[PDB]
Amino acid sequence: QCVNLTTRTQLPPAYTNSFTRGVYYPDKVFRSSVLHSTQDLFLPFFSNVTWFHAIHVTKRFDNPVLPFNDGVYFASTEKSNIIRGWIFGTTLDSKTQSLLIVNNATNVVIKVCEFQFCNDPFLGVYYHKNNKSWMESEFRVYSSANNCTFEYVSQPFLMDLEGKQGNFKNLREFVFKNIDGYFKIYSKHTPINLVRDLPQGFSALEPLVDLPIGINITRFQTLLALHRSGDSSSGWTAGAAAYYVGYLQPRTFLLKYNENGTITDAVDCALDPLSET
Amino acid sequence: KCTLKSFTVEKGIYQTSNFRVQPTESIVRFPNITNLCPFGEVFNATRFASVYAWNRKRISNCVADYSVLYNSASFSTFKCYGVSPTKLNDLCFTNVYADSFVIRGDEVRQIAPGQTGKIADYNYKLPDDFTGCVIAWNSNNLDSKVGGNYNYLYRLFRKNLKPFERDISTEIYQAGTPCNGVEGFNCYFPLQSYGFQPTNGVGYQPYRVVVLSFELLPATVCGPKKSTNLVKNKCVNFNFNGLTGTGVLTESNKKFLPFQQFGRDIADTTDAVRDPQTLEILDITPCSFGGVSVI
Amino acid sequence: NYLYRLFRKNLKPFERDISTEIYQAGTPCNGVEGFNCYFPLQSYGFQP
Ligand SMILES: *[C@@H]1O[C@H](CO)[C@@H](O[C@@H]2O[C@H](CO)[C@@H](O)[C@H](O)[C@H]2NC(C)=O)[C@H](O)[C@H]1NC(C)=O
Ligand SMILES: *[C@@H]1O[C@H](CO)[C@@H](O[C@@H]2O[C@H](CO)[C@@H](O)[C@H](O)[C@H]2NC(C)=O)[C@H](O)[C@H]1NC(C)=O
Ligand SMILES: *[C@@H]1O[C@H](CO)[C@@H](O[C@@H]2O[C@H](CO)[C@@H](O)[C@H](O)[C@H]2NC(C)=O)[C@H](O)[C@H]1NC(C)=O
Ligand SMILES: *[C@@H]1O[C@H](CO)[C@@H](O)[C@H](O)[C@H]1NC(C)=O
Ligand SMILES: *[C@@H]1O[C@H](CO)[C@@H](O)[C@H](O)[C@H]1NC(C)=O
Ligand SMILES: *[C@@H]1O[C@H](CO)[C@@H](O)[C@H](O)[C@H]1NC(C)=O
Ligand SMILES: *[C@@H]1O[C@H](CO)[C@@H](O)[C@H](O)[C@H]1NC(C)=O
Ligand SMILES: *[C@@H]1O[C@H](CO)[C@@H](O)[C@H](O)[C@H]1NC(C)=O
Ligand SMILES: *[C@@H]1O[C@H](CO)[C@@H](O)[C@H](O)[C@H]1NC(C)=O
Repeated sequence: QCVNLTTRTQLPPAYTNSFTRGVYYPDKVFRSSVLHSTQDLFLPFFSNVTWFHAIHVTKRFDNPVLPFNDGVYFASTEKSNIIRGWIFGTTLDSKTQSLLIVNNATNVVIKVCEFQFCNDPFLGVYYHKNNKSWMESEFRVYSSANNCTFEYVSQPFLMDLEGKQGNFKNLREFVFKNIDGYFKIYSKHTPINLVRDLPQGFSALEPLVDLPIGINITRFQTLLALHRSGDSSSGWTAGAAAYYVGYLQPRTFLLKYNENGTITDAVDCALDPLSET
Repeated sequence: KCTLKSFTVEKGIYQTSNFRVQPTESIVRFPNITNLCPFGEVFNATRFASVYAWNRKRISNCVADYSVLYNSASFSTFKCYGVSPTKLNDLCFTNVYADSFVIRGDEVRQIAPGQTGKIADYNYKLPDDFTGCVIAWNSNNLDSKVGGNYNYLYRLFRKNLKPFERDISTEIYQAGTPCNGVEGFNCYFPLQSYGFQPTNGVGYQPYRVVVLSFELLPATVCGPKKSTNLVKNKCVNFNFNGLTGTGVLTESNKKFLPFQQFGRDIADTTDAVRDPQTLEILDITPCSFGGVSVI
Repeated sequence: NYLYRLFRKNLKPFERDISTEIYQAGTPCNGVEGFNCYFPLQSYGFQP
């Protein structure tokens, strides 16, 4: 059973600037101290990206609708792991196969399966004042599933779940693509010391997984977590976090491979005449 | 002399042919085989359901091996339609459907596509274009009990079943004054039991039957992809993860990233490869070759 | 009356293979019909 959460102020969408981000390894080929020009789905340098907030201060809870054209770059600026997972699909109401990725308090679940997805799916972590402990208590994402084709659960572990105070100190960059029936996820993590921005510099994302799913994805959504300790739809705290979403398109990039074999710099081929030269 | 196409040769040096070292001891290297679907769960299962409620299982995302099943020789019948008992190892399909049940001796013939019969029409109808295999083995010591094993049931009365159709709703069948859902005249029971006895002969003894069907439309489950040993310091024809080449493999000081398999030199030529079995990096260099001049 | 070879390990162009020795698919049966070996010939069964 899921209930739509109320008490969410409406604010116009905010878009910010991405500076040389959303670059990943095109393939698994090892190259040393060379220049490689490759044409593939990529994110433009110095582009516009959708910025969504989560701050208590309204509570700025953002889990809106987002299309999935050809691939999505998802950056998460966090300090206490508020954002939990992602959902991919077309109809989102059990009449079409959908992919679900959730990193709950103990395991990681990747499940391709038919969900009756709620309009407002979320996680909920309860904070105890009698004893200092943060634990996941609520998971309102899907109702039921009859057919369920792909299952993957990682080994059990433990996560912090505590809400720290201060500026953001973690960045998690992800790239999701769906080509030839294969769902490719590239990932990287970075330590940062900013309060609100999309950090500059160069960061090449290493591939994480290539799942043989073979479904059609034209629509994707995010899943965050809230803190509880009001009513079932008013008594919730968001927790500071932010995430930026960008859309990839077929572009040509010139990558530089150093002696270590990692991508250290890249240039867009259609940004400015200098980079084209 | 043949090169110049003349019987006299002037003083000098002439390029005739090119000496090349033929590759020897060709090797194929594929990743470790450590993911097999539970075929034993389908076969070695302690109990099987009725033929009208046959157990259905999905098979995908493994490294399957059908050679052990064929070479087991414990199955009385192994009939494959659309495929052969051999050559099945190196074929990939998107998914596999396994249907498990128990039948009698004469019922073996009826479990086949294009074959008529009461059971083939009311219990389990195979499609005309069925592709897959059927494996039947005797279970006189497991599915037969003294006094009669009546646990296995088959539909007897029915008005036709589509291929791969499951019908759990088997309400009382009316043969024509209607009895209104009550046992009586003009309406008999739809189900009937087998009653396997130890005394029953080969024509009535129980038989566990599993039907495997392969459906393809990316492939998820493939064959064992057997590999060979690794040899160095020789001109070798190598096959690393589908990448086929010729040359000598040597120890390399290059350090590959964990997600990178093979390396390419300038101008997109393979220079080093990492073998998936032990994650070892080997430099590939073409074996000795070059022109041969006659002085 | 008309028969065709069904089991064989390939033929080059324009050859005749009158020998129909039993074909081994992989424990060998040693020239006896049984497991891991099937008849190499099959009939057509033409009907009106
Ligand atoms: C959240 O809101 C949506 C729409 O704002 C609700 O969706 C409705 O669900 C009922 C029953 O499930 C349907 O009869 C309506 O047709 C739906 N409306 C629309 C516009 O699709 C949803 O039920 C709400 N969630 C709750 C109340 O928990
Ligand atoms: C990124 O997208 C935004 C909105 O999709 C662009 O901003 C819009 O620019 C047009 C004119 O080009 C204005 O009419 C709109 O009012 C702007 N949107 C808003 C919300 O003000 C923006 O130009 C795009 N590119 C960059 C680099 O930001
Ligand atoms: C996080 O998700 C995992 C996987 O969905 C949960 O692990 C399962 O928990 C149920 C309930 O006890 C068990 O029946 C399953 O066997 C578990 N699957 C495993 C271990 O692979 C886990 O419980 C979830 N964590 C929390 C805090 O709810
Ligand atoms: C102590 O914390 C745990 C969570 O780890 C909670 O389940 C328990 O209720 C707490 N103790 C009391 C007395 O509330
Ligand atoms: C599940 O798969 C079957 C396959 O035939 C399909 O008919 C059915 O609509 C799917 N969904 C459910 C809820 O059964
Ligand atoms: C995806 O869409 C194509 C459109 O041609 C269709 O053929 C295919 O069956 C669809 N796949 C799924 C999983 O819906
Ligand atoms: C590779 O990276 C290391 C640091 O991890 C560095 O010391 C070295 O110079 C780099 N280049 C090599 C080993 O060729
Ligand atoms: C059943 O289990 C035994 C022992 O585990 C194994 O040797 C046999 O191959 C299994 N059956 C099949 C059909 O593989
Ligand atoms: C592959 O399997 C062999 C045999 O157990 C083992 O020695 C080797 O470490 C394995 N390699 C990998 C990468 O798992």
